[PDB]
Amino acid sequence: MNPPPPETSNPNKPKRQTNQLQYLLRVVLKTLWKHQFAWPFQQPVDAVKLNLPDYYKIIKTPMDMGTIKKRLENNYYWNAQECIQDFNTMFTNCYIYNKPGDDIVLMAEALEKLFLQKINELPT
Ligand SMILES: CC(=O)Nc1cc(Cn2ccnc2)c2cccc(O)c2n1
Repeated sequence: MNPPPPETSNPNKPKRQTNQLQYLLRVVLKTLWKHQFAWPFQQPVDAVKLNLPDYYKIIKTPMDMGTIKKRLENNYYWNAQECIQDFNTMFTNCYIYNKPGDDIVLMAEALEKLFLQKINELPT
């Protein structure tokens, strides 16, 4: 059984648009999205489809790039740091659920390096 995916809107949460959040959508996310190793991370983990019945028994803060993209499109975030924390939750989830050297981990590691390169300099 999959849990509900993370919210992409919340009327109790204030919205904001900043130059950095625009960049995180237009440049950072949409470039990572095209990476050859992006596809496992483009949607919430479907534990039923992927036969990972222990995934949500281990991962209690799920995050994926599909959710992040929708949050950026919704102006769900207050600032760029909030969005960056979601990326880091996504990468760390993969490292927590899996082991060093796993194919999926090698994929997340390559994406994390590209992500770090892209956020090294943000607009002002
Ligand atoms: C042990 C295990 O299956 N771990 C897996 C497998 C898949 C599905 N997958 C595998 C290769 N490409 C996509 C994952 C997909 C997304 C995030 C994960 O943490 C995953 N972890």
